[PDB]
Amino acid sequence: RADARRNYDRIIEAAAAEVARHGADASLEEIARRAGVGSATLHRHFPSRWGLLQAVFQERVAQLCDEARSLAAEHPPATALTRWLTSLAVFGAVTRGAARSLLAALDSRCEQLLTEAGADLLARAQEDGTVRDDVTALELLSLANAVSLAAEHTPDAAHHATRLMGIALGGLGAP
Amino acid sequence: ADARRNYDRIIEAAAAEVARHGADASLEEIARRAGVGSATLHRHFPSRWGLLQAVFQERVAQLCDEARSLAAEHPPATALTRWLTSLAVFGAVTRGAARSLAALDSRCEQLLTEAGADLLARAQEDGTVRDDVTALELLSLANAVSLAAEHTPDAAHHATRLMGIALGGLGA
Repeated sequence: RADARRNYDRIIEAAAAEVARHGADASLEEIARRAGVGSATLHRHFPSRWGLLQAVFQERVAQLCDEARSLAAEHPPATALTRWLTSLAVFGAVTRGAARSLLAALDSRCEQLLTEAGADLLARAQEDGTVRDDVTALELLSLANAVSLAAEHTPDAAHHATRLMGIALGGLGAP
Repeated sequence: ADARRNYDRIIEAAAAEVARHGADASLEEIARRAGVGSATLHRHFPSRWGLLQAVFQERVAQLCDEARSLAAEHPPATALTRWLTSLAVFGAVTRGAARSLAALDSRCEQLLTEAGADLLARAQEDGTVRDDVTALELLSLANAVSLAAEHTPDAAHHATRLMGIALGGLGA
């Protein structure tokens, strides 16, 4: 039971890092190699590619929600919000490419958790008057999601999403 | 050629209909507005898919023309934002309708890029828009908004609103 779970966690950790770092070019051989498991041990914990990607999604969403709390503790509210929304767009951009090559969408609990995290960050930044009070959490989440969709088929998906979020969140106005 | 006039009238009518109705666009309304019969329309355009592609061409031409009228009628930053809003709406409604029956061709994508680059360069030159952004980035941002708004009710409104937020940014 210890060896099994130690192996579960190592696989999910390796899978999430591989997706994050390689996107559409994510490699299952590399995941198995980096977790130090064999094909049969991998297939035992995750009989389907669906199952493994869903578990990667759940793990990354848990991390993103933790990241929102870390960012809020460590940076002014507007900075926490922009950094977090940028992370979210990058996650969507590289994770879609991975999901497309390896097979794809977030489940309802994951969308709910991200929505809560984003709403909490936006509210804190609007409350201290550093972020415009006329936008909604749904709107900003839709923008991050849309940027993910726009970036996922690009050769440099993480950089592309970063670029677009830089514009969407900073605006066009000359500094 | 009288037939070429008909072709032109069909395409202009088809473009306007999809723009206002997307997936619910009416062939009968297109033919009527074009002043041609059901059979004529069908002869020029065998498939709905083939008509949609010609619609994309026509709207791209119109968008390039729009870049000029905007630049003449509004300060460079305003011309840029309005044009990018138009592009987002086009993607949300018209390109989005292609799902009911896909994407712009490469020549058309490049034409839009060139028109965007021109508006961007003028707004950078007059110091009202940040010097570090590119036409590719802004067209990609328009694409993102189009993906966010397509297949939703009130798509044109939602595209307009999201593009507006994105170009304004979070500040103040």
